[PDB]
Amino acid sequence: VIWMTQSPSSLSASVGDRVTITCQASQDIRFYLNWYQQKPGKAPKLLISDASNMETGVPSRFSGSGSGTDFTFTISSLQPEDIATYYCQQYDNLPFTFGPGTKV
Amino acid sequence: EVQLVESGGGVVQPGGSLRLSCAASGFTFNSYGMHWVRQAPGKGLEWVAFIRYDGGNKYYASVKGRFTISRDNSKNTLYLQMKSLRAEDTAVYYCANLKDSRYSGSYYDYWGQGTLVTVS
Amino acid sequence: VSGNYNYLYRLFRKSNLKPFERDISTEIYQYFPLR
Repeated sequence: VIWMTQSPSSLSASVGDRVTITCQASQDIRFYLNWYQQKPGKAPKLLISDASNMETGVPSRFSGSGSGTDFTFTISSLQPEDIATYYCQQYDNLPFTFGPGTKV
Repeated sequence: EVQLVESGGGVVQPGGSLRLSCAASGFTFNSYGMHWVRQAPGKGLEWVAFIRYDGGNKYYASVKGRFTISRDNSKNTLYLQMKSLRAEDTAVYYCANLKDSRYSGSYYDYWGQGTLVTVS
Repeated sequence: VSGNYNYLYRLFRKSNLKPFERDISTEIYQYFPLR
């Protein structure tokens, strides 16, 4: 079992600010990390796959990078539509796990 | 359009059992593996179980020994049989097809709406 | 004489290996897996 953690657990930012979320794996996961965004009352939406690949339809303001145990998710410029809980998920091995979730 | 529809939720007593189902349409259900994920009020996303496309190999999370995952590819339906339910199992249960380059090979990410299960 | 620390082995893992399987993961064991 791989344990996942995220930091900060919650952050305060305004529109136009740069937002960064750190995901850390208790185990080396190379580039097998997914990033999800969840709005209240809705199922999670995938934004980034394989650590740094953007999903089709995802705004260019979203990005991410990293490998091994330390991964970063970034919003180059926070929009009013970007208020959600962000999760990282590893699929290097089973069982799959999600992080605690970061509140933006 | 691609849809995943959960049903079979409701309220049960501790020690009881409940069978959930997810009807799939709009995609080649029988070529993909499937996952169950649950989320309790106030908490994050918790992975529960995974089954391969052929209904052969099965994997489980906290639920191993109590929950069983199965599927019927002739009906495009995914099932989760939960026995010996506890208060801690209160959650919204989702069926999903998670993008996975290592095991299932899915190139697309799909989620249902979720069904609420209460144990009390 | 000072000790050769270049060679490492795995001490911790959540499961046993399958025939001719290789694992170079750094998973923390519920510990740093290599010594």
